[PDB]
Amino acid sequence: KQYIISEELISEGKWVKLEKTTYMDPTGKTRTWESVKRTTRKEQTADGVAVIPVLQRTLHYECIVLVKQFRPPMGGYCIEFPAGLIDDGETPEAAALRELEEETGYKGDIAECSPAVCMDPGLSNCTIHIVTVTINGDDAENARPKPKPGDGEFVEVISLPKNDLLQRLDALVAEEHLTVDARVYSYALALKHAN
Amino acid sequence: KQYIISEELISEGKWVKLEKTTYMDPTGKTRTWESVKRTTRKEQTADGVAVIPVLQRTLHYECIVLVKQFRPPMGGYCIEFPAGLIDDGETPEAAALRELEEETGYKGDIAECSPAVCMDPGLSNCTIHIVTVTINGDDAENARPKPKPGDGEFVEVISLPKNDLLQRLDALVAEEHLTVDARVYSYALALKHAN
Ligand SMILES: Nc1nc2c([nH]c(=O)n2[C@H]2C[C@H](O)[C@@H](COP(=O)(O)O)O2)c(=O)[nH]1
Repeated sequence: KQYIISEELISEGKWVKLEKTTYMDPTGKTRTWESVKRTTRKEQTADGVAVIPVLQRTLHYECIVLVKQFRPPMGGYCIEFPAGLIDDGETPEAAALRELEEETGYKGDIAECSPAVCMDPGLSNCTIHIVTVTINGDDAENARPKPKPGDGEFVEVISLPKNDLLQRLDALVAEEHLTVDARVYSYALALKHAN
Repeated sequence: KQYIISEELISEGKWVKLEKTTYMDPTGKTRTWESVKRTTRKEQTADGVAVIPVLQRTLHYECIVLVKQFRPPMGGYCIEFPAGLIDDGETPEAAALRELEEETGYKGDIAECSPAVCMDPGLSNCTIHIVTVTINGDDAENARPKPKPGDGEFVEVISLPKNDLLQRLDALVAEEHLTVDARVYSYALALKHAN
């Protein structure tokens, strides 16, 4: 019963545009709402992808591969799943494998892929696909993974034991100031609640 | 290794502002970045909270209480953890318990509270505390959960089985074509992987 009535541009930068959205609520009243959108958005399946890289070594605890990097908006360093934008004609799965190899050097196999999910529904219209990728750590291919970071992309790789993710995450945040990503934390939480 | 140089504003609204962030890469080079920030942010505290409500009845498997509501930026309906901003001087736990009762009618108890985690570090400085809250669904006090939403808040309540959260989520995303929050889904994936 609720729908977008109109969208008024407020401002716009190269990458992001700020705008005011008017919409109709159930009762029948008209309301506004300040939203954020990525200008670089085409008619695709989603904006980007987040990769959950599960490093699997025989006779070893599974590991989750995470990346650490400076985030200007945060004014500091954050711990996140490897992530990046999807290219034209590119499949979410294909983008996941590509992005994972760029940031960490690992070459994995698709495990599963989510439908498009919203990053922060109360702010932007940004969506991503969450792709679960397994990485054969015994495979010679993944022996000594070599990351090919983008020119201007400074990323550190961090593999944590899946069996103890949350606790290992706290150990870093306590070792130094550092912001864990909400999605990463949500994942680590569910690992404890499940069992 | 990397540090902020300046945060020069670009534009602003009543709730959200757009900024130009100047920083230094590890090589000493001055780079720039377009960052979004909520103007409604109180110091000494994160932007808001996300609540993970575990509904507990003796006759049923544990459920996770989610909320569906129209999100203007997404131009559609979203399924998220009950969430909201943290009032001044208020504690994340108190904000989480309040926000839960308002949107769902449930009276819960704190299980745990995460540190400040980022919502979308590549885009914004938005952070939240993920507060896990248990709900005794057998207590007569939670017999007929009667919500009390504020100004223009139209929220529908959806409790889904913990041991099959992801299956239910995917179903909803297809049928009603609405969107599931990235943090809700990440949590759902870990539950599935962990079982
Ligand atoms: N909002 C914003 N996004 C940017 C800027 N520069 C820039 O490369 N981006 C986008 C495209 C990059 O691939 C992406 C970096 O995020 P990831 O590393 O998660 O892909 O952000 C900028 O100045 N502002």
